[PDB]
Amino acid sequence: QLFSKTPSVTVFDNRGLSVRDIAYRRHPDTPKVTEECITYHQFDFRGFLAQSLDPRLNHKEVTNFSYLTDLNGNIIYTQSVDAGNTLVLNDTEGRSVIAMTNISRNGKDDLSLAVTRTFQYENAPLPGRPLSVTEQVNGENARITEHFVYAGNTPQEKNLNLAGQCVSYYDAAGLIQTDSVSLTGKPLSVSRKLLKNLDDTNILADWQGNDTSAWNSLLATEIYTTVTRTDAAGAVLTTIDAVGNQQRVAFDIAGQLSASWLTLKGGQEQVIIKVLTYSAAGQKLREEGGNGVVTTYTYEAETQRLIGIKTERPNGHAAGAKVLQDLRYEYDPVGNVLSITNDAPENAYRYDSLYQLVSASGREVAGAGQQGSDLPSPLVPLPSDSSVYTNYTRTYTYDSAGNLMRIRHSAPATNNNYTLNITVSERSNRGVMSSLTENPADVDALFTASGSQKCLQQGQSLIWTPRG
Amino acid sequence: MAITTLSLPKGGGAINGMGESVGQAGPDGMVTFSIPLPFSAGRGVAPALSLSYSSGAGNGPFGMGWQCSAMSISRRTQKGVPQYNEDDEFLSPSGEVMAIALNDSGFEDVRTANRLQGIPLPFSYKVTRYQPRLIQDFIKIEYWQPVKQTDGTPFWIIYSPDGQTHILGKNSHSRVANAENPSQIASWLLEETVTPTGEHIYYQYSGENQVNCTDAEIALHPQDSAQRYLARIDYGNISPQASLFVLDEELPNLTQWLFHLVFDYGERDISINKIPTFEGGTTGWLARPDMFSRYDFGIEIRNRRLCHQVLGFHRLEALNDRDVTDEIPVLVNRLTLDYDLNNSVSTLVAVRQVAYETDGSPITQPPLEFDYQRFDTGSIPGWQEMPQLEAFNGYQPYQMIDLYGEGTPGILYQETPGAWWYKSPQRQIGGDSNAVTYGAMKALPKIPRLQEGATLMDINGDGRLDWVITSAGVRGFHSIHSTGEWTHFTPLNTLPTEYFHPKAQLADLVGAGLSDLVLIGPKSVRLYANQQGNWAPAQDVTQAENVSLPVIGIDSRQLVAFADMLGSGQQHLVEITADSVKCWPNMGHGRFGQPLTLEGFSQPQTSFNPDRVFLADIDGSGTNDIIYAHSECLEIYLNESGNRFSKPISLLLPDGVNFDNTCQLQAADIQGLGIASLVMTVPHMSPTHWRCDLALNKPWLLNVMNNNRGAETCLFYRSSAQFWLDEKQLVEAAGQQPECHLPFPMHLHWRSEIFDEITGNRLTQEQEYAHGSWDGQEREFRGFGRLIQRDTDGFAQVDIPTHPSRTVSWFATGIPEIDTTLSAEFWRGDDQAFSPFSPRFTRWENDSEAGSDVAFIPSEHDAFWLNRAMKGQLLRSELYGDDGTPEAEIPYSVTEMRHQVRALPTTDATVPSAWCSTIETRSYQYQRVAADPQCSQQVVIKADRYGSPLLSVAINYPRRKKPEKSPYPDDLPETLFDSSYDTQQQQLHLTKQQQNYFHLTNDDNWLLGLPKEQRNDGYQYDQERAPANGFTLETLIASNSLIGSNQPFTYLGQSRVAYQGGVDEQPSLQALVAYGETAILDEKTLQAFVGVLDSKTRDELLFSAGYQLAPRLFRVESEPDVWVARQGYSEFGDYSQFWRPLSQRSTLLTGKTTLKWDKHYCVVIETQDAAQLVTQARYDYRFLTPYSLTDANDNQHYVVLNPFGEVIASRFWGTEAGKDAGYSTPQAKPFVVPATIEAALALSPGIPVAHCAIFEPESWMQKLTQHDVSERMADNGTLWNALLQARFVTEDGYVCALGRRRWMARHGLSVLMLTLLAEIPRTPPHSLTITTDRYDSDDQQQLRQRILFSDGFGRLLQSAQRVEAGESWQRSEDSSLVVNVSGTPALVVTDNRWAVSGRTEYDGKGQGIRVYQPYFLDDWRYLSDDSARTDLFADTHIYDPLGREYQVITAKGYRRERQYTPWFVVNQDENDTAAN
Repeated sequence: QLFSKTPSVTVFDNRGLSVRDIAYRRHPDTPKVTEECITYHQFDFRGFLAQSLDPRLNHKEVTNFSYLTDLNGNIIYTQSVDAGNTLVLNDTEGRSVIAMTNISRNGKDDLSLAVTRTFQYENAPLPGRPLSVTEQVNGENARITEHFVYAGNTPQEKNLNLAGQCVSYYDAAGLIQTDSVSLTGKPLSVSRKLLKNLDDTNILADWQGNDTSAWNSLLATEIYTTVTRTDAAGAVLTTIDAVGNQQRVAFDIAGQLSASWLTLKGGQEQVIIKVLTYSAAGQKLREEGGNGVVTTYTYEAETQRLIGIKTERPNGHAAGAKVLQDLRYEYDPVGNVLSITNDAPENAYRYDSLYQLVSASGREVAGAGQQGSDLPSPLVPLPSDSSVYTNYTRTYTYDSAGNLMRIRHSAPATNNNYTLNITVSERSNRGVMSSLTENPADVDALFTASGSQKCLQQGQSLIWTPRG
Repeated sequence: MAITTLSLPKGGGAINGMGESVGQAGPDGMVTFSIPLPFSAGRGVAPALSLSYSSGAGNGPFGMGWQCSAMSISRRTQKGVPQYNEDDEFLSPSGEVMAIALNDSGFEDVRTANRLQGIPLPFSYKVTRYQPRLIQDFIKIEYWQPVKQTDGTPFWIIYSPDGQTHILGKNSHSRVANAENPSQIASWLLEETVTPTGEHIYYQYSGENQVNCTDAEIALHPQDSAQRYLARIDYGNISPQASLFVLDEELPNLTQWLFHLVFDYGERDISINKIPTFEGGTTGWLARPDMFSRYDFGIEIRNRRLCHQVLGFHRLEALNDRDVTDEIPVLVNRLTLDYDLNNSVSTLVAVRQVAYETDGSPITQPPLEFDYQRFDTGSIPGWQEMPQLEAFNGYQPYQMIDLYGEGTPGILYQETPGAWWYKSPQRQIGGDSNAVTYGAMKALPKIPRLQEGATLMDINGDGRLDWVITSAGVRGFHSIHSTGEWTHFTPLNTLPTEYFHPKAQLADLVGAGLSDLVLIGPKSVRLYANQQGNWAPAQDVTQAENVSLPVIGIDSRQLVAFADMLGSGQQHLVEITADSVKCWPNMGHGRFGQPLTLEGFSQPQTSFNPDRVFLADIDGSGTNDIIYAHSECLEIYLNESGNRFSKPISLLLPDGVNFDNTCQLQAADIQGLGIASLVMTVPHMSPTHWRCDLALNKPWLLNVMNNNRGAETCLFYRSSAQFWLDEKQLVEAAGQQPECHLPFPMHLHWRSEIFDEITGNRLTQEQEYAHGSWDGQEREFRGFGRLIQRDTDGFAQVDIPTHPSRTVSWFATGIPEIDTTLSAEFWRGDDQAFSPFSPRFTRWENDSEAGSDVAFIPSEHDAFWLNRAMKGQLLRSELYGDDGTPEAEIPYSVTEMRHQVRALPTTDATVPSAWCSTIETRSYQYQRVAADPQCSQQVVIKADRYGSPLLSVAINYPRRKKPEKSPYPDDLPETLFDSSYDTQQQQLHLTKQQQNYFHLTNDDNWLLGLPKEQRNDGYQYDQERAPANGFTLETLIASNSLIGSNQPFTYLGQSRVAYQGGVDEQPSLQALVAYGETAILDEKTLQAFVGVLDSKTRDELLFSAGYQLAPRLFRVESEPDVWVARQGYSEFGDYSQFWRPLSQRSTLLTGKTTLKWDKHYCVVIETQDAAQLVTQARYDYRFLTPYSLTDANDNQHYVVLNPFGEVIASRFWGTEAGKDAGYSTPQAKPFVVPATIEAALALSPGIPVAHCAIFEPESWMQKLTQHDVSERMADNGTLWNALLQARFVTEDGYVCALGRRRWMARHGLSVLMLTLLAEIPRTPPHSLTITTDRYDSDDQQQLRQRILFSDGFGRLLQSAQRVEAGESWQRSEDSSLVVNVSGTPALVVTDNRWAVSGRTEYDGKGQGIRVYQPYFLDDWRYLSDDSARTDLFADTHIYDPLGREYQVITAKGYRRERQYTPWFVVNQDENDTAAN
């Protein structure tokens, strides 16, 4: 097949590290050229990668990364033209101490946008575990985003198996008071309390000063605890979202799931399964939920490539024999799909030699229109019609580097044909559909110093925050 | 790190065995196999010996060929018999001569002394430290002498550089000497040792006695008592002492040691159904069937006791520290050992490990069998004529010797006008390697050959014959090479004798290889004086007048010989009548002992004659055997163990032939058997010659071993002399002049097969070699210059081709005169590879700044010793995979390995001591593509007086210049090869690693190898900077050095340590460490911080991330300090606490552990940490192992182990949000794990244990019983007895592994046997695991019933879980898949369904090729691999010779490709490989 002679290679220095990527990539319908699908990788005298590039930047002669390191040569402060210069910093003992990102491009780059988080620990005699962490607003105030209140070793903490343990992760969105644990180490209950008003968008969830004697102003009335009981196998015996939801489960002679029953809030607990059949691989085979339908699934047993699935209401069902679906599916040597169909009319696919998708023709429902930032109305009721899902073609296109170009389409049943095209940065992954901007160099101005987008789908309001 | 947490046993495992350790070969050719010993580590240090067979080993208590003997200090005797005087010479157990040492000023290491370990001695005393002729490692050694030697004894002390210290010969049992007057000390023996912690081990010897002896032995051997046996080892002293105990008056009681190894020769009941006892009763140790003596130290050396059971004893309640009264130690475990016994030899049939249940039921490991080549003469075949020879003898028509380094002789009829017709053995064309014939003669230019005492021998010991000159006035010889080089005449200040009568000419007893002449007989002893073919004066002595007088030349129907019927190698005097025979004990210098008779012979004495008699040893022991002729037969009498003679064998002569006084018998190795085949001529008819057939092997070589897990060793073994004739023959087919520097015969291991016990796959391994070498002055095997090594796996198939390994290698023989030649042998398809690693030599001096060396050329004498010391050093190797390719001739890779020596002054002025170093490697990697290897070189630059690698470097090299086309296949787009080159290739890279140590070595101390300081720095350079041969060390040490320290390097890093205790961070006596020192940052690595921080925040972040300033090491002139951390903070008591861990820390920034001990500090009983979590454990001191734990929540976790010390069940119980929870306390629910898997297949939910497991390894052999067999044979059990005696069946009634074939051979027995066996398969070693779904607080524990299957070779085979009933495959009673007639699996409902997993077509490298699919099955039994091969889908792993799947094939035939090159690797998938 023309797919032949597309191999991948790796090529090394005399240190023995691969100085480049190699593949051999062909667009199938223009088969004369195989791309220069290869790229630079560069490593220091410590054998640690200093650089690698998009080939499309190489003749442009502009670099893409920075890395900086210690004795023992671990990365410290590091940048790429998409990621921005970024730090997480750690103890001798590897404990985290501080985290920062969102620093500008002149080189005198502005750490007043550092978006800081930093970490706080036990003292002797205790081993030095993290009792807390705080946000710090870059260049400004720190606030204690959490505590991890470690227990003592009272007979109580023994009983609860909380000896030394975080009995109180006071946290963003409030507290989880870890308040019982098993001899099997599994937790047995924890009072998830929200904030004093969790739908208050601005109460801190930050835990400054002495103790919760203050933060009672900030933890919820919503004491939506969870409670748990456990098998010696560690599988759940029962668990209960203390607002009133609860669960139970049971298993076969070996350990596969055989049944479960799940209490909705304060209700009875009821089984989910009517009939069960797995494959010997433990994958499914023939099941009937409380739904009462026969469904079955059929696969390459060597690989579980599902060749198809069928569903009917069975003969003798409460609503009698009725086939509901019969899907069939097709696959390549490595196992990429190529087509699917169903009955109760077909769809089919193409890929680069890279397996980078290029085509996805099929059938799609009339009247849905060309896709926007929307969900249409459903067709209601469910069409018994043979046709309203009219046949169509759709296709994909992609950069030399890891970026898309376009989706391109025809709806010949309605002539509703169109193409989607992406504007993208001269120099980064920053890029969007060309009607936001057509300019592939204006487009890069639109993103934060951490490379998140400055504004929403069409410029609407958005704020990014700590934890990113 | 900190001292380990309280830790559970594994809680799991797999079925596996032990002793699985057959060794690889080497240029010595003396293949050997070793096994470790199944006994404890004590508290952490314990006796660490290990047993071995060797092809080259003699007899012992281990039986013939085996070895586990520990060590002693002893004389040489290859130099002949000891004087028992000052001028005798003595040897390390390291195998090297032990000179006296020299000081700085080149004076001896000696003094009078009056303390040791500061212990002021009970006397004035005298001491001398000692030095070997060769150092590998720098142990300090001293001899000890009373100032008046008669006052008690001298003795010996040992100081290893690691401080490990040992003593020899305080006590009689710790000594060996003349039993009559021990002033003739043979040896001093190891007796005790102390650890730096003041642990100890002691080593008992038992002396000889008359137990189980009898009248004949009593009459003959009233001298045995000096013999010794290693009867017990003991360890775990009741209380510490860092000095030796035996400094004391006398060693404390038996109770004061806690672990013991005990050795027994059949005293306690060998029955499997009796556990032995620490006390042995009074049955008394047996004496071997095949008893004999040695003589070689000039004394009686009777050899009698062989062990059969070895016993591990634990003083349990003292180990518990609980009780001490009558704490008779438990027999922890019993190694059991079984031998074949014969009138002349015994050696192991088998061994097995055993332990015991508390009810005393044994439990067993699989046995381990052996079968060395048994000499037998029921074997012996008939005669054949010798067309090759048929008339060339019969008095004068024969002449013979090997001259041409042959190992077997040329015939050479040769006279005064002598023909010199060197008719010599050549390989027959065709047939096997063993086929041989005698070809053309060759006369040669040669000596006067007349009237000279002109005769055959090498007399000087030269490996070259010395054709004798002794005529009227004229004396000397001419020496003849293997080349036929008749050297010029040799006058030598020879001092030959009068030869007055040639009668009674002595030869041997002077010493092996240096034979010398003494006319002698009754009442007097003339003396030799030959050294290496020169002489001192001869002398007169006599042996004592009571000794019987051997006497020569009286023809009165009798014979004499200098011949070793005793097989010592000393060709003892024997006198031989038709009725009586007598042999004199060798006493070497001037003497023999009173002679012993031998028995087992007579003839009708009135019918007898002298001669008609022949004397060759034929049993291969050395004990010369006897033949008589008879009117139509030969009578062959074989020597019982060197003591008596078997019933004579009656051999019919060839038909119609009768032997008579014309006829001449002889024995010589016709076929390359390595022992003499039979030979004769009857000079009656024109044809005259015959051989007789004998055997196909040299006897007593191990030949095969097995484990009852189903292992084998198909040992194959070949004459090195045949090898020489082959090397000769093939290089003469190459027309080259041959000259193997080994003339000397021995028979060596050669090849083996191994087999897949279940799949019937197999593998071949081959050992091959060239340039045989021997010492032309010392008579010593100098190795082979080249080795060649080869192998293949092989398979039952189905497409996969095997590709034989081939590799070639070179080793120093220490003889330039051939060592030079190997340079021809190196493959040079590659070309730009650099000059051969050239061996080099140096000497240390005490220069200022702590000394130096000069590399130098010493004398050629010195070089003799240098090269001999280098002998065996592995020089080079070159390695390939075999195929029809134009790269079969190209190796995957090649290596050469430079060696360098320091020569050393000595009290021996004749030669220096020396030591050697493998100072470099260089290593070219081709992937069998010759165009352009990657290569690297690694080198040591600097070292101390004790050779530490004070500086070293390593180098990688830039790529070769851009070639014009790809050598690789055109499958790659040319864009690959033409882009395969980069600026990054243009680069050389060079590590420097430099370091220095401490050396606490004054006075008593000898502490060496003490880590201290290290730094590394790096360079990179332009490819245009290096020389075309590459840089050598000798190059870049020069002042011009391109890498000169003025060049700006990269400082790679440093490291350091601080020792604790009172030596200023330098080591204390135990060298305990205060902390490890751990760098972080400097003005080079700050740049990340420079990107972000001010000075204050920078400094803060160092101090907060845990770092401090410290000095920078190997400081260069301008170099600032560096930021670092430090680690490991830990503390210990003294010896009174055995310096056990008290409390230990990783870092000051984090918590510290504290650890709590039993009274003996045997184990940490408890621990608590920084967070104060106290932890409990309790231990079974059978195995010193924790059966119990508790956490700080009071959660118990608990385990039990079998008496073999292996986990068998577990549970946990504790608290649960404050309720009590878990399983019961065990004593609250004492419980029985099912005894059998068939029982466990019906276990119930709710057992009080979280898990258990059950096992059957020995199931690989079928089990039988007396009643089972009697229900066929109805003798009701005497057959069962006979079979057990015959080792067909084990004592526990299994069929014995070799037994299976052993019996159907020895007694033929048939399907009569198969009746007991056939439908019970060999059942793979297997086990069932169980774990319980819930604590026994809930009875509805779902039962996780999973079986598993293992071997000794890949270990786990497969495993399966019981699963819910339904459609499944079915296994046949014949283990097949049950099939429909069309072969479809019997895919039908089963109740007993299994999910079956992990099966695959395993391989001998350890993987598997065909990864089989899993499935459902009905059965816990193993299904047939034949059916699996027929039916079951699997991808094929196409491993390369490096074991790397260059390809995989899917079960559906699509493929994944790869190929590897030194510079790059190509890869392809199932869609892309579809080029077909």
